[PDB]
Amino acid sequence: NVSSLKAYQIPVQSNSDNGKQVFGFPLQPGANNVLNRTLLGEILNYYTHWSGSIKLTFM
Amino acid sequence: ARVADTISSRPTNSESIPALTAAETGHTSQVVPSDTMQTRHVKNYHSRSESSIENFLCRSACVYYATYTNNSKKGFAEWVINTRQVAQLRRKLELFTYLRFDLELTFVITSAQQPSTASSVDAPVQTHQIMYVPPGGPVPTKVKDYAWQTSTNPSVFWTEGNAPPRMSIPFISIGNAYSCFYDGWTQFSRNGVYGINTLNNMGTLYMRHVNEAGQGPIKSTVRIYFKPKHVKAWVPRPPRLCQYEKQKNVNFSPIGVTTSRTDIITT
Amino acid sequence: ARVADTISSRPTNSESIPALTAAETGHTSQVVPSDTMQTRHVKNYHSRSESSIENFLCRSACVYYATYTNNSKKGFAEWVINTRQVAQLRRKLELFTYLRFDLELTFVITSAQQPSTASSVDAPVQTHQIMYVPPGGPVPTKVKDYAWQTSTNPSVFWTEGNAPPRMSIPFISIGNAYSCFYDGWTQFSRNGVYGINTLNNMGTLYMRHVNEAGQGPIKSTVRIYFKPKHVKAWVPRPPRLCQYEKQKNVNFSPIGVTTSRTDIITT
Amino acid sequence: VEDEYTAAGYVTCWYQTNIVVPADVQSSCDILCFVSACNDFSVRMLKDTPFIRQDTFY
Amino acid sequence: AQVSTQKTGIHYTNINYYKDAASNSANRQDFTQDPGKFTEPVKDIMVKTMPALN
Amino acid sequence: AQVSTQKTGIHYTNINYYKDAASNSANRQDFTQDPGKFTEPVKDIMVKTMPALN
Amino acid sequence: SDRVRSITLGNSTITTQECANVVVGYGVWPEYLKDNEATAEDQPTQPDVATCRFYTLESVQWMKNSAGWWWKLPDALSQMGLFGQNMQYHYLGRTGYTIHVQCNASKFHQGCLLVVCVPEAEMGCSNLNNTPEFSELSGGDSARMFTDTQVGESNAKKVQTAVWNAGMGVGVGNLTIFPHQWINLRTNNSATLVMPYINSVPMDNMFRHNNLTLMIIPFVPLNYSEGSSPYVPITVTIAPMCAEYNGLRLAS
Amino acid sequence: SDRVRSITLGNSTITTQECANVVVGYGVWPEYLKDNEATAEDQPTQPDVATCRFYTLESVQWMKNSAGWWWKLPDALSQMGLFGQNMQYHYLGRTGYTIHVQCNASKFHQGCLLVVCVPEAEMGCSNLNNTPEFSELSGGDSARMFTDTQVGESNAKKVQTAVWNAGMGVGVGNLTIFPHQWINLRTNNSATLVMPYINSVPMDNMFRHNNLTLMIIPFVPLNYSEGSSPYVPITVTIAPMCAEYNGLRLAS
Ligand SMILES: CCCCCCCCCCCCCCCC(=O)O
Ligand SMILES: CCCCCCCCCCCCCCCC(=O)O
Repeated sequence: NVSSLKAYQIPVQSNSDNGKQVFGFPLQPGANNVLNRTLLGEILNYYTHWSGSIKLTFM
Repeated sequence: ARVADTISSRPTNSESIPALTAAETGHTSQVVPSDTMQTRHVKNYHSRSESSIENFLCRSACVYYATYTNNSKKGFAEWVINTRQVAQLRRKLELFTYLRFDLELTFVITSAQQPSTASSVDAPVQTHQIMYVPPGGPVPTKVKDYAWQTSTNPSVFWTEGNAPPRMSIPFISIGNAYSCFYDGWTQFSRNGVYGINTLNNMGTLYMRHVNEAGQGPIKSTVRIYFKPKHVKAWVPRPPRLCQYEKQKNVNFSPIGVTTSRTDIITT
Repeated sequence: ARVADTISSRPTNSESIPALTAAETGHTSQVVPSDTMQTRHVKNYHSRSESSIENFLCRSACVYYATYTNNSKKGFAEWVINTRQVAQLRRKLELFTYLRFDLELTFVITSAQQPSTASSVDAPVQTHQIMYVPPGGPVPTKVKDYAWQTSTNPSVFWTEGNAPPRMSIPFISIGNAYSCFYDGWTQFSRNGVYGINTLNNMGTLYMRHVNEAGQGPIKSTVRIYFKPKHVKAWVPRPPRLCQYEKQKNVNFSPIGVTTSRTDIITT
Repeated sequence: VEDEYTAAGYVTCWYQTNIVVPADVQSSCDILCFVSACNDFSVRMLKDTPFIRQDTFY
Repeated sequence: AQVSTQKTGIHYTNINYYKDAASNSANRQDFTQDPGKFTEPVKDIMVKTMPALN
Repeated sequence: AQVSTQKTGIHYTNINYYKDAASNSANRQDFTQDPGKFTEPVKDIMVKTMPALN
Repeated sequence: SDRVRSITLGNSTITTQECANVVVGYGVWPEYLKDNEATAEDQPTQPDVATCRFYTLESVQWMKNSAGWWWKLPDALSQMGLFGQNMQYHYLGRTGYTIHVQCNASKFHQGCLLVVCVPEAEMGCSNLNNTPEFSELSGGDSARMFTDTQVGESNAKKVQTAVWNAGMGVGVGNLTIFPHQWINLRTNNSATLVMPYINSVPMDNMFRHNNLTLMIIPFVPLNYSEGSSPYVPITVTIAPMCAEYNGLRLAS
Repeated sequence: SDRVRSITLGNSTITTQECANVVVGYGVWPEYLKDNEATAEDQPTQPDVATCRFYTLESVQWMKNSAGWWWKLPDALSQMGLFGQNMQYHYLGRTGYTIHVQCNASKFHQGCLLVVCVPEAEMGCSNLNNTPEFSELSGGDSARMFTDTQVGESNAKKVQTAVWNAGMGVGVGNLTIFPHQWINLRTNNSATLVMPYINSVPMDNMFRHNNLTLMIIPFVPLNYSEGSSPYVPITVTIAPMCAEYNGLRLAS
């Protein structure tokens, strides 16, 4: 899905059970390949140290 | 430039909804983490001083290097001034659309001995000349030329074994800012050259040995370093994903947005 | 910082016992010699200025030296920055547990001529480049590499025959002090690396010739010198008895506490 | 850079209840994700990026 | 001679020697922030505790 | 310009030239002593002339 | 009379009739974290009566050919009450300590003990290439003991436990630069040390890092005559002081 | 717009876009014990961020032939985090609660639920001589369900789980005298009840006594048409409020 617009979409269905996982990734804003290439993760790759909070918005 | 500090908070049960928003408005939410959970009071002493535009861009970066040989017919070097032949400074300057700065120029000159055939080769100290020709002036065609008289073109002389030469350049432009991107043509008929090559007119830089070829050839190499001072910047831009291919245009080969993993739940 | 002076005293016959104490309390006795015998008044002008932490540690000490050859495929040098490969600075810094200082860096570069085979060998002045890569950046793989563009990594250039290069480094750390000793692991499962190697992440230092191999090989050697400024120190420590064996850990071979004599009454 | 001494943790997402849908409506939906920084974020120790290459001059 | 404040975590002196303003040193101490023109470029202001759409 | 006292057994002048406080010279004249936190780290104070245990 | 103390912490009390003074760290008493030094920005948990109380470890026998014992301090209390349950559910934490070592014998016995507390006591291995594994470096409220001999190089992952080098390559007589007391059976019966929080960071994880080490070394060996009691125990009692935690998660 | 809430407790948050009001007990908000009502005379423990937070139980499926479910309230949280660890080491304790039942469906479904909270809901047995044993009266955060039939007398120790008698011998329509809300799928999406501490003594042991019971009874059954989603879950989330404990001892 990396050579597509499907990399940005998170699939959601109607299940027959309860308590399933949707996604999951480790919080590494400059080394993990999920948050690596975003607008926040490109400024961090010019520096070495970072500190502060991080917002995550879901639509 | 201190950052904001944390405010203590209490358990709530109310009508106010900080966590619920609408991202469809094109408006980034202004929530702090003291609205979604219970926090303590923390005084932050951190500063944002190292991320300024004056601190991010004011470092020396190599832009070109050229060679020229002593014992050679027409042995001298030329370079048309641009900032698009290197990959590291081109990606830093193209985070913005319009820039305006002064310049600082530094040259690093070396030398090397070529395999001559004579015995008892011993050469004196070498002297170099670096000339700048603004667009429209006369250009040198050889080493022993009248165009090196430098009556009004600025030049510099340097003897090997000292500190490197350095000078300052002001904001030389015809517009109100430098332009990293140009979406248009140079002709009114919309033919021919399309892109940033229609705005690039900065001059040419010439290099030569002032000494004579005594008894053995010598090959020199100059290196040029740019350093922007007094920087202003406008209209930020996404960083480049693909690799650069040419100098005049922005042609690329398509590539994926990230690297892959084996599952969506893989940590 | 003058020392205390001597107070005159008289013969006593009383209930007060300065000489009798109890060392079981973990408390060092505060007796002066004017309590156990008859003294005269002596004004001391001695000072404790030369034993301060600012005077004991602020001297230049060699930490490493590396070599690199001109006429060689991939001839350049690298070094991962630490203070544990020499025996004299390691014993001075490990009298404390936590330290906090600025730094001063000095390089001493020499050269030597290698046994070439050509006749009339005569080389110009040599220029060297020393590059610093913080952890995470791109590293050079050879001499003619794109990674030496030094767009944002700090580097220095130097021509042979001048004063040695020097620069300052602030207190770069993630914690609140440097740690000479770490009693723990890097994994939460308590496996793998144990010791001070879990806290060492300072970068790598690269060295190369900027000139070209003209007609004869040249072998250079750089030497690195550390000098701490603006020093604070906490929690002193006993000095090391045994000899150091490795760099990553504190492994030793056991040895006696002193050297021996032939009797307990031998003077 | 990746470092086990300064790890930060994990972010997950689970179903609390189900996705209940009417008739003549498609069951499969999608979710987009965004990321940004708060007003206490800061950086330090500027270096080079590992996201660009070069072999020869352009 | 300008006397400035010398960033710490004490003063220094600075004199200009040349006739052109392009010959001076870098600024390096102009800390100014305006993040609102990129993060909230909307017409009507939005309070955080109120809902976005009424 | 700072005028200090020049250790003897007379003054001198010092000006700072750079913008960062890590570029200054060494301190070398901060003489401060507190030996009591290592030599007498006890709870109740102990007078020298009195016995240690009563 | 300076010879009596009484320490009260929670629902527990220590009483002593024969004692030296109380040694307080580096002159600093334990205290909670301030608003100027904090970095973790959520609210900490302070139980303060369920954790700050006296926990007693096991007892060791002082023999005649006895060399010493040691304990790693935020590890012996890892299964003790509600102190060891808050360590499993949280990620950070900071604690000060109060240690009370106690040993009694008659007026017909002799011997001397040194009770020190060493911050960041990193130890060495018997094989010169490796580092010691976890099972030899610490135990769950059980003493690891020194020995008067030298461990051979034929073993792979074992601690070098020669007493005169103190496990760290230094002289054992110079261990009195750390906060310490002595137990002299002629005059003393116990030793009490109060230690604050010492680290280079304001909080730390208590399962990957031991920041204190308590050593008990007999300098003068135990001696008695025929007919006296041959069994002499040593008991250690540790109380946490001003403990707080951050970062709730699963149980680890 | 009264339709939105936001509840914040510790490091957890609930957000709701379709809600009724919040029912507060008998008009009383939870609070700590005063000095006039106390009887146990040692200092209590108040962790207050490690225990007072939202814990989520399991989920149950609302079927068409569904009768009801119940939970005993200081028993489902007996293995949840640091709340269930303080109950094992202490002898006394008092707690208030915040319950949030949540169930979503479309505009094409129907049904109604009653969510009450019954103090001292003593239940009966199917055999008229015995009393029900512990395994049928409660479970560890798992629902015990009613049934539309009558349990026979041939069983020995089982609860009489006829829905119209509500397990207690009373009328099921009169359960609205207790603090309650409704979930109507036409208009509602959740229900929130805040309960204070109700007992005849100021503190009590939390392992021999369940003083609250949460029942969810479908009065109008779930109905939909062909093509709509057949799986509809129900989820319960409970948060302790102003909890304190007394009487430290061994782990039980
Ligand atoms: C010896 C004197 C040498 C003088 C050198 C002057 C060089 C002019 C510098 C032009 C700056 C180019 C900036 C980028 C142009 C653009 O992006 O369009
Ligand atoms: C050309 C510029 C070179 C820059 C060199 C920067 C070197 C960083 C110095 C790190 C100090 C190391 C102090 C000891 C670390 C420790 O003991 O854990």
